[PDB]
Amino acid sequence: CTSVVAQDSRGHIYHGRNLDYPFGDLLRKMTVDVQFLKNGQIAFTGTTFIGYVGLWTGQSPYKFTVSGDERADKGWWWENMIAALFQGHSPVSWLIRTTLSESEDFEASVYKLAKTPLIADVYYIVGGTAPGEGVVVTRNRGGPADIWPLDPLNGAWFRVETNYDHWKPVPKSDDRRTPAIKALNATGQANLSLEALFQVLSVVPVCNKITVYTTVMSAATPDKYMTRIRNL
Amino acid sequence: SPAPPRVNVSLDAAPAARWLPVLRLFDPGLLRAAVARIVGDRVPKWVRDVIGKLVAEMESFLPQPYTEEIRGISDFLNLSLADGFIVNLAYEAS
Ligand SMILES: *[C@@H]1O[C@H](CO)[C@@H](O)[C@H](O)[C@H]1NC(C)=O
Ligand SMILES: *[C@@H]1O[C@H](CO)[C@@H](O)[C@H](O)[C@H]1NC(C)=O
Ligand SMILES: *[C@@H]1O[C@H](CO)[C@@H](O)[C@H](O)[C@H]1NC(C)=O
Ligand SMILES: [Cl-]
Ligand SMILES: [Cl-]
Ligand SMILES: [Cl-]
Ligand SMILES: [Cl-]
Ligand SMILES: [Cl-]
Ligand SMILES: [Cl-]
Repeated sequence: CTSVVAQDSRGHIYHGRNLDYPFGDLLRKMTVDVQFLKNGQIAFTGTTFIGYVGLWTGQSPYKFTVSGDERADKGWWWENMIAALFQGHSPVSWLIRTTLSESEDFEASVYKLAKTPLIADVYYIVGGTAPGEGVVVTRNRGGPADIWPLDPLNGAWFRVETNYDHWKPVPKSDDRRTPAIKALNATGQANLSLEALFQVLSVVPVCNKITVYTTVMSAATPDKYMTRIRNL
Repeated sequence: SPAPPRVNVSLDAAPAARWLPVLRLFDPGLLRAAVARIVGDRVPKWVRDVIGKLVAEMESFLPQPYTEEIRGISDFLNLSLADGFIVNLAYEAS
């Protein structure tokens, strides 16, 4: 997976993500953009698969956008897992959807995604509606290992997250980080937009054989939420 | 690159029944067979039977509304509650 949260020269936040998963031959046919309605209004929007209740990509209009990437954890037993469910722990995709349903604003959603205990490790990428509102939350089962924020005034106008910790080098066999940085580097902060970010997420190998769908979004312009099925 | 279908899901409707308009999009019969086969081959039968009992007995104590929603998906697709629960937890199972 590849998630990107970035800021243009005006202070607008952009959020994009690629979902790579095997069995994609089947999933691509099952990808839907779901608008969850509550009290006669669109509470939030998410991209999921038919039969799957959690969200790995979602949007709270004019509040925040969230996407989740996979992180490798310690070996977990199915018995320990059910215990974690009853102990009170949450699946990583169910916390994303809960946050989209409950959290009032960007900072409150980052707090929920960082502190809530989880069954497995994950990366939470969150984007907001105001300058500098972008973070990569590296999660353990217990809590936050790190919180990597946007730093545009120091030249860090984008954060890239794949499936490895951002402070360690990626495997030479699966290096989709540097090509995503090269493409964002080449695009430039001033030329950043949803469509320019979609182009970045169409670069190979950021988009590869197992990529299922691409999403670009911005909580401040919730009508521009768009998903594309890849390799279909 | 085409866009996925865009469908509404009402959180004002019962959890077990709010996903049905979405389930009728893809071929449900093909989805049941695809889920039942892939879960059947990777998970032995005795584990699935136990998973079913736990989820059904402790439905009140597992997270909501997700569990009651998985109950309604599996009932519409004629899947075992264990089958619907394992696919929804496929990430953690890895
Ligand atoms: C991206 O651009 C910066 C220049 O601001 C440079 O220091 C960095 O090495 C570049 N990274 C890649 C992967 O090209
Ligand atoms: C979804 O709801 C909106 C208003 O909430 C409505 O305009 C639209 O037609 C609905 N779409 C579907 C596919 O039900
Ligand atoms: C599921 O079984 C019900 C009867 O309980 C039947 O009406 C329905 O057509 C079946 N659907 C599938 C996808 O098997
Ligand atoms: Cl704590
Ligand atoms: Cl851990
Ligand atoms: Cl990475
Ligand atoms: Cl690593
Ligand atoms: Cl735009
Ligand atoms: Cl509810």
